[PDB]
Amino acid sequence: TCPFYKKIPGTGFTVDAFQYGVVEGCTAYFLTHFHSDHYAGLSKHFTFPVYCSEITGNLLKNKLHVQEQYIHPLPLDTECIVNGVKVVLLDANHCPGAVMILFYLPNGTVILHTGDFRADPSMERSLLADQKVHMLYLDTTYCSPEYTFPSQQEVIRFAINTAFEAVTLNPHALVVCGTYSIGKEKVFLAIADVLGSKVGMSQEKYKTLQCLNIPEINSLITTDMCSSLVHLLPMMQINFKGLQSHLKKCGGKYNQILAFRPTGWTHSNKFTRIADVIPQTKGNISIYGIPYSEHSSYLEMKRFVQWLKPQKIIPTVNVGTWKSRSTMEKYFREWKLEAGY
Ligand code: NI
Repeated sequence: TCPFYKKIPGTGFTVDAFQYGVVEGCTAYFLTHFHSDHYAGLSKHFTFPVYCSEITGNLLKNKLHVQEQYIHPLPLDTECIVNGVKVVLLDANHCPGAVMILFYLPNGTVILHTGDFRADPSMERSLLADQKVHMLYLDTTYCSPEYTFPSQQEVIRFAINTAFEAVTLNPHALVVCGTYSIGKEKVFLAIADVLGSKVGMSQEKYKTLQCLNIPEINSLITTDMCSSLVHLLPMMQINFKGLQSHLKKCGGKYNQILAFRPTGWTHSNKFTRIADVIPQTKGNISIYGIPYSEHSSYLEMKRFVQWLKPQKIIPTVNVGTWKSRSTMEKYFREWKLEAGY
């Protein structure tokens, strides 16, 4: 059974609700982004209207085989009428094709559903500037002040400089980057660009990347691993065993691996500055965990909500424990008393 925080009152709509069978009264299912916790349940047999971005629709058709007749892609930043209700899709600053959804209810209520997002001051000049929001359905993934991490631009600066130094010292070093979903593509694209290389990967991963509308993609990626000195592998293989195994397959071309594991937040963020980060090393293999987040930090979240001044907040993450729910409600009341709304 579909939980309440995935239903949109006064409409036939649900958000990210595909794992519950047929939802009673649902005339249109919205999908905010192509991540498995959110699409859980969709397949080629799905027969109801799905509303999403163009990029998410490309992935539904090619990776999950959903039939074309049930995919309804909408442009961003554009007022659209769906089943007699005005909606707008906005860029969520999460993974490629991820959106927030503005719903203008027939009774005059305005609701914002963030999906998953990384809040940014640029959002304060989207179509959100214009008007009041009565209800915010909020991505609360890192809603506590201990969750700190650097900007994505600082993290990429660190990765490019680390890779370029290593390979200039040793031209026979291979660079490997881990992946398990869409998102974080800048990590491996920025490294391959500084090294003058295409990125090499499996046929399955190449197919996924070909759905993303990235400009000049055919100039940046390949399935010919022998032509590339930046390889992608599943995240599960980014360990000394899996990396040793990979290096054997490379035909004596390389004598060293430098690997990157993009993570979200980890507890070493509570102590160690990005500049000071060091790898784990075994012999000729080194592995860097880098904190490249596609979710809001606590401070980014707080800024966005204090700017928006919503009348009511419904969290969509960390909702399963009483202790989590109580902590989140305390910070929402602080924010409101501090800013005066
Ligand atoms: Ni996500």
